[PDB]
Amino acid sequence: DINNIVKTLHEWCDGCEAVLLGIEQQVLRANQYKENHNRTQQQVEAEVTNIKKTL
Amino acid sequence: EHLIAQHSAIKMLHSRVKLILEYVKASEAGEVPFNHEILREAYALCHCLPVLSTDKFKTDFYDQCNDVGLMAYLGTITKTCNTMNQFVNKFNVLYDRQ
Amino acid sequence: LVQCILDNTIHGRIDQVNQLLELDHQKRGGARYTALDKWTNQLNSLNQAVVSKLA
Amino acid sequence: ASALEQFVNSVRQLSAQGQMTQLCELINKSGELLAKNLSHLDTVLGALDVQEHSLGVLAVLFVKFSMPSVPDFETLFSQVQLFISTCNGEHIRYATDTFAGLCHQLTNALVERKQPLRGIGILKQAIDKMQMNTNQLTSIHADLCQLCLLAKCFKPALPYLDVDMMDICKENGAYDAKHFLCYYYYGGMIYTGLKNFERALYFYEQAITTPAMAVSHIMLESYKKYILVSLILLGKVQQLPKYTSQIVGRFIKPLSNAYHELAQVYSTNNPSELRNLVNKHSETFTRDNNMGLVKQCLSSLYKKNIQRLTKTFLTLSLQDMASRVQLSGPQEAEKYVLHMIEDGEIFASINQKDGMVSFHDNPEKYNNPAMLHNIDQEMLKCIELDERLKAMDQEITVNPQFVQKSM
Amino acid sequence: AFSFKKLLDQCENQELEAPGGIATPPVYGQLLALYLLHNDMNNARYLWKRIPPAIKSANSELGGIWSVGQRIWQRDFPGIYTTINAHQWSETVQPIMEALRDATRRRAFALVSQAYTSIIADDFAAFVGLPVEEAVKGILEQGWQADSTTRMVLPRKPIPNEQQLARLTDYVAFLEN
Amino acid sequence: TQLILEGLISARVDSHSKILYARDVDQRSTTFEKSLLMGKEFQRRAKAMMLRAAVLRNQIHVK
Repeated sequence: DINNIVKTLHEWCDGCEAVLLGIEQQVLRANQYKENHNRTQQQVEAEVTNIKKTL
Repeated sequence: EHLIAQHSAIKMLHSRVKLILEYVKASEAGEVPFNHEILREAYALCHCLPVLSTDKFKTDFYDQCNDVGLMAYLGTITKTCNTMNQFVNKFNVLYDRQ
Repeated sequence: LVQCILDNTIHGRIDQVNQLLELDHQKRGGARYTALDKWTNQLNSLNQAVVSKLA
Repeated sequence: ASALEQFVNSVRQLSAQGQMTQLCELINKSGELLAKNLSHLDTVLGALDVQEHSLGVLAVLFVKFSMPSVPDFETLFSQVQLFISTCNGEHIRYATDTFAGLCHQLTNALVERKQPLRGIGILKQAIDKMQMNTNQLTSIHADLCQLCLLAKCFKPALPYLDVDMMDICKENGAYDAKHFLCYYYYGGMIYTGLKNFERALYFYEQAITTPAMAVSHIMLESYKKYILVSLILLGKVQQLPKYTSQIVGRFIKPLSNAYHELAQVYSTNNPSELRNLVNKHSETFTRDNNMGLVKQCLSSLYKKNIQRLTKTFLTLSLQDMASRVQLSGPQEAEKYVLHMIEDGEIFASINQKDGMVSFHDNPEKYNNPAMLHNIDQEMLKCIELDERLKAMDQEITVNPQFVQKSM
Repeated sequence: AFSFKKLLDQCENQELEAPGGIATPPVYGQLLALYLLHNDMNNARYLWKRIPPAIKSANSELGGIWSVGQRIWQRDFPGIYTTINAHQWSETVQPIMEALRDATRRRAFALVSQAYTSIIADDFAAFVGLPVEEAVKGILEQGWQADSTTRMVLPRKPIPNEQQLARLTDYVAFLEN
Repeated sequence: TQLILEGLISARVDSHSKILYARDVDQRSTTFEKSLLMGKEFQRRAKAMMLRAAVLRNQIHVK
């Protein structure tokens, strides 16, 4: 059963690594969403400043 | 920050698992052929890794998920209706009078 | 038994067909989902009325 | 014909030299030469090329349709199909008024000849070419739904009707609200024929809330159809909102008195009395092009009575069920329950051994992944809703008036 | 089923793209049969009203399919099966007609199981379009209960982690801004 | 039966054995059902308001 123990430990390690990679992908997605929100905010600010310069 | 905290916790557990696996491999190669109660309990815990849930536990988990998901839907509805109220207030100034 | 239940001293009812006294164990631990539902419905009708009046 | 040749040469020069706006204003110019001179436009068609040369041809095509001397429709329809297939309408969005009138004349000719089956496909192509996004509603949609209704072919509309189009096209100021009124009335009828009473009622409600200084027959019939669907689906007339409309509301209610009378007896909940009223007002509902809706109202009343029995009974016999809802026998009640269970309206069970029907509550304990998936789908719809609302709010912020008030 | 839906969509597109405005009789026959398969009675009824009487007179098979559709609307299963197996269906209609016959069996089988806690053997036999006796062994092998004395039949009524994570990330992204 | 139709008895009639069984519906199931109905109505009203905004912005009205 040493082989079975090694297989179980390898499966646990692979699952942990997969969850870690998923968490990192969530990091990237959340950062991208924050960047998109910041881009929308800066676009709104630029539009407001352009209209202020127009008048 | 929330999932970074969970990431750190999972990293700690993964490091512990890596240490256990390395010890098992070393024992298979050299070290103590059988460290007695230690490898016994390690194998027992690896045999309790499946855990095995019953219909009731899965039902309760789905129940909590559905409840808090309905709460999330209510929160999204509140945010959407606030956005709608802001849009209506702006529209009533854009063209509408009174 | 009927007098005691009608006096709110007994939290249960009576099964006269089988000569049985069933008491409500009230183990659900709820009474908060009712408040959540009341809040949800009242404030959503409130929002609908506000939107209809403002539009 | 000399002027027409000059116009063709002018169109060719503006197209070959990259004069997008000059060609657009030339088409939008007087064009009296195209109006008075005819019998030479076929030569213009062959001589002129495709892409934006065909855009000038489209104006030439629109000129032909504007005259009662429209040429052989066999050759005309093939040329229209060739133009649509080889369409490069990168600038047709500027001349939306001409294209809208072309579709209206084509639809009127289709109704005159009673051949609305083929016009659905052509008008489907027409909407795709001119519209900017899938959330834009135009006048061609009203004619498209009319062709589907006359041809009794609701299959193509349902895809294009299941999308909410929150951007009306002014058609360069030529968009009359009659097209808007016709589209929702025709769209509601299409949904009604597909037993989609919820969307049909929604479309009828939107047509009701259209602000109008004058009441029209199309609006009047839309209100009447709204009552019929409300009686079928909800069992009662849904109250009109308070964002409302104009005198449309004021004038129609006295006018559509009979449908309110039908609703009043429907509220009394008596199929026998309701049937007697229908027989009394048979000719009153006959000018509807449909009498089945009244029969559907009666069936809905029977279904509503059966549904009300579930909320009050756990196990009821077929004989008692038939007596309560006034049926001819237990077999009819057995069939009615079976059909409603097939449609997914009732959760109950019948026991033929004892002649009993056992009603049951909702078997949904909200513990299955299906409810979670439905909630997540509604969540995605709500997030798309909020994104559209934020985009519209930003577009509002772009306006001059709010900035002037802010500055 | 999936191929039938694909065939229906192709036939639906051909009707819209009809050159002369009328489809070939095989297309109309396939369209009507496929509507009956999906129990889309409204579309089948409206298509039948759309078909000119010239095709109906020149193709008596089209009227036979409509007669079956009327039987399906009335939901008289013994009549439905009799009408299905009475008229000879061409090579383009025989396979889809049998699929409709199978669809009716499954529908009526589910209708009895859901609605009927108890049902007479003759009534169940009529509903499924089979004689009584082998219908009994068909449902006993289905794990149901049957009473021989009263001839009554007692039917027995019967998200991945990645998607969840994506939905929760969408929750947070929507509620963060 | 009349009292159940009017209310304030909260019961179901079992005409088979002629026994009146009281109704104790789960609060959560009804809450979820009416919350889903509320969400559907809110989506419908949002669509209605968006259409109203579209027709008002584009100046669409019967002359």
